[PDB]
Amino acid sequence: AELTPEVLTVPLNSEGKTITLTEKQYLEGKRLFQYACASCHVGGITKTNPSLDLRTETLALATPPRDNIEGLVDYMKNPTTYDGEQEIAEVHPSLRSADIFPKMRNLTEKDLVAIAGHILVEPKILGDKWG
Ligand code: HEC
Repeated sequence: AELTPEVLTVPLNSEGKTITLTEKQYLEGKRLFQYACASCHVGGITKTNPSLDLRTETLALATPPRDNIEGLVDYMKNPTTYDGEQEIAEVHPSLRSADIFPKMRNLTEKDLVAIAGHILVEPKILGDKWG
């Protein structure tokens, strides 16, 4: 609904720690996600591979868990297959493949956190519309 505490608060790691994103992080997240991710994940979907969307439940069942800030930031640095067995930076934009995916060259740690925050917050605002 509105940017209330539960909407802005998401898991920071898989151990249970949480983080309450700021309104500024919320706005930065929308800007950055549109810039570097929307081309393939607009609205939470995943073009070319619909089943591996950005819905929170889908991320929670990924390996390692991607339903928390650290897990998503880690994915943006070193993306892996859903079972976490193989790294896929050559196909998936990441800091490790920033040479062939230029838009990733300009992302700071703070930017990565904001983008991760966007992914975890949106479904709480859009419900099923996300994904
Ligand atoms: C298209 C060229 C892409 C861009 C730009 C970004 N992502 Fe992506 N992402 C893409 C594909 C084809 C896939 C599936 C890869 C596979 O495992 O075969 C993904 C997957 C993700 C996931 C995992 C989803 C899940 O486990 O359910 C995440 C967390 C993800 N992508 C995040 C993400 C972010 C934050 C991006 C912007 C910085 C981004 N992706 C861009 C294709 C593309």
